[PDB]
Amino acid sequence: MILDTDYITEDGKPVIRIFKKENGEFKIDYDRNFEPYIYALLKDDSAIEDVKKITAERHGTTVRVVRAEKVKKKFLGRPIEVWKLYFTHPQDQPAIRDKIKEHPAVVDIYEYDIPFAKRYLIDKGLIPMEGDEELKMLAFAIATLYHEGEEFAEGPILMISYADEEGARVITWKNIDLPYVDVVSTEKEMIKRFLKVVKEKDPDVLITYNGDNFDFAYLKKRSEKLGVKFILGREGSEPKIQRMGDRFAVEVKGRIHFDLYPVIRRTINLPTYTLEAVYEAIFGQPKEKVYAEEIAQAWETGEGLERVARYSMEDAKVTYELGKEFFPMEAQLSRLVGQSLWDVSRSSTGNLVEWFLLRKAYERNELAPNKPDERELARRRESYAGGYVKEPERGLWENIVYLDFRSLYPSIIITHNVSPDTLNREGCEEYDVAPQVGHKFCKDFPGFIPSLLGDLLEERQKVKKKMKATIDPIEKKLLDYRQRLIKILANSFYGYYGYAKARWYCKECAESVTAWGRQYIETTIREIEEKFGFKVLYADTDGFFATIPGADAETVKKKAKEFLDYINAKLPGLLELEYEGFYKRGFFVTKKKYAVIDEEDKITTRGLEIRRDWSEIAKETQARVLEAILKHGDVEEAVRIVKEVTEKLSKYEVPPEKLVIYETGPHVAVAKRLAARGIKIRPGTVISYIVLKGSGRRAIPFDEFDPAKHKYDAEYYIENQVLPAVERILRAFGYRKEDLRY
Repeated sequence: MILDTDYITEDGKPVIRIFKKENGEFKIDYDRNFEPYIYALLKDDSAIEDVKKITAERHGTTVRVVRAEKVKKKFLGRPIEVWKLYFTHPQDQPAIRDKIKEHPAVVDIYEYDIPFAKRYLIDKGLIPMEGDEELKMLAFAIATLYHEGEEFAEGPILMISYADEEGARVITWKNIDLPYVDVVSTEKEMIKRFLKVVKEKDPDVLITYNGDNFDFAYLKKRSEKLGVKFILGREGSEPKIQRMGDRFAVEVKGRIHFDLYPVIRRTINLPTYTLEAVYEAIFGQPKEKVYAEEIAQAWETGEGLERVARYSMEDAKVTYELGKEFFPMEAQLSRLVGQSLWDVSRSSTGNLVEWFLLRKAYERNELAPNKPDERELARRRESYAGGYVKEPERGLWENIVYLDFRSLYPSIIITHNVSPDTLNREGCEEYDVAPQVGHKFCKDFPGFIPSLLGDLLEERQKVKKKMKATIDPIEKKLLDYRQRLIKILANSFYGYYGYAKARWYCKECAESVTAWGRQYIETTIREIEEKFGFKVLYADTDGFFATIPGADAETVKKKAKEFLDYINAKLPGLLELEYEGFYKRGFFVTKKKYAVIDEEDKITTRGLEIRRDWSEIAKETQARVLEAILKHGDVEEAVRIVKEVTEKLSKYEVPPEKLVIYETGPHVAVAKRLAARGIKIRPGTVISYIVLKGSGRRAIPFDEFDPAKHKYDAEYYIENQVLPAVERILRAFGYRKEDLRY
């Protein structure tokens, strides 16, 4: 299988390198005959002789057009004849493209900024990560000596840990009596020892957590300080550092540097992205953090080195475990988009769609439009208006069904052939007109994007069938990832239409999809109201909550199934309405804010106060109010609960344990008290404090709370904690803040 591609320059000529892993053997293939090229649209074919003589300079050397050939391509559905201009080296293109564009007879130039190694994969039809080759992986982490006020990598590397199927080990230059610790004489010997393990193990994948912006940079500066050739690459190279906007990225030639940090940053949403928080969210198991001060103290005193070595071992162990969990998904994403795992794991949704489109465009002889210039880019940042949101019916409702469209936006794009190449195509015999906006889309031929989107949905179904039929659990997980990634790619096309940097950007397409979506949801609502007697309580973009106010639970379910059969027969093409849940009770506060409860008595919420500055009394009272309303149907009881809680708080009857806040006023006051005890100020959600009557404008750690010495601030927990947490819920029922505080 293909791992990656790149190029080196030898005597001014580019040489493509294909890094492969075939039958348990690493291989490098070379291609010295791939010519870089760009396209040029001319007003007259006679002008080609003027374009051939256009020259520029790279580094003293004169860059010129090697040869040209006239080709026939499609450009936004219309046939076009352009000149394919060949060059000696890919770096000739940035040097001459402006001089060719500025030529009067040149209407425009195309495909002039496509990286050579990526252009090779597309043009040769090569797909990375394809096949059943098993890759060898190795995770690693480092521990450093930190001092506040010193330059980057001023202190030495204390330990280097690594982990794989054989387990986790720690290399260090101090005596540690642990079975998994290997002891060397110096920091230099430790780094050299790590090089030998990577060389002997010869892993295809090097797994790190934030290795792009820390680990590799630290190792690089230390190896320069110690005079070590840090040869991690399979061809004898040192790790290559690249610039990715405001941050960095590291390649290790011949292998795949898989940095888990950007991957997990996109996949899951967490308050903090420390290695400890991430591991605990994915595996549900705890991981203790050992801070830089504790590491430095242990190394200088020589006391407690077992604890630091165990932490270093766990870092490598959990990084290998997380790498085993996220790599197969990224390998499937690489197969899907057609680019290396290295690029795919570090790219955004917009870039992933573009690279998929660029490959498909080449396959279909479709000339790709250019990226927007700075002027055009500013023109594409205009406001938006898409998605219907109904203002909800106020009050408590019973026996509610939730109905929604299956893939509304992709269905619209396919059904109505929405594409920049079908938009207002003159002489069209058949067309669909977008409501309100009035954009017409030709139906005479399949549009580029709807055609690909249709093939994606067909491929997804073929993948789902294979998944359900395969007994092999590893293959089932792989098919599951591919299937899920196809769904995500299909649901990225709408957003891509309105994506300012997109080559195939089309605001008319984007507005048309939302206008059609507004029409389908609004027509379905009036249909269920007029012909089935349902009341639509709330609706947002592709679904709605409905009920028959005086009907029982089985009656509402039956009528909903009958409505689905009715409207699905009327819906065109791929559009389909679905039954996605029944709820015993529910209330809809405002747009995007509501709460509902299923038959299993499970409360589902959206748009509630549930920030980091919150106590167990505020969380408990909100749950109690929600339960009284949704489970008992008693809104007056929910009010009495708040009145009871505020009265108990004012009379000091609430236990202090329910007043602890876990995390500017209280926070800075508690920070001073914690720093006074030797505890360093570190970013973490571990601060547990309680607010006292401080008579200032007051916070102490909960461990030090004593009822005989301290009295909590009842007014603070009423006005800043309990009331704000329940206020939005009870304001929907007509109650003000003052109607609850006794």
